[PDB]
Amino acid sequence: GNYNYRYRLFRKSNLKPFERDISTEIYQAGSKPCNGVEGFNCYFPLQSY
Amino acid sequence: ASVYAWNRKRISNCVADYSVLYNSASFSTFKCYGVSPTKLNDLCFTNVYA
Repeated sequence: GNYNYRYRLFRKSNLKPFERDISTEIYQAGSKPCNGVEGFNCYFPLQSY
Repeated sequence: ASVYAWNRKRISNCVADYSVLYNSASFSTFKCYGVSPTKLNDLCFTNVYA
C-alpha cells in the first residue's frame, strides 16, 4: 500500500483555474473553533490513497 | 426499544431545524452520508424516516 500519494479533501471555497494551494491547516467543519486543537468539527483535509 | 424491535417514526408536514442538533456535542457520533451536514437546512425532501 503506497501512501505517498495524497490530496486535499476539505476547503472553504473552490479553486480558481490554474493555481496551486499548499495550505495544510485544520479545517473547521462546524461552529467549534479548532484553534489548532482538532477535535469535533475539525479535520485534516490532506489524506492519502 | 430493542435493536431488533427498533422504533420507526415518520416525519412530514412541518418545519425542521437541524442546527440545534448539529451544534450539540452531547452525541458522540454524528455521521452523515447522504449530503453535507452543514447544508441540511437548505435542501429538503418529501418525508423523513427515523
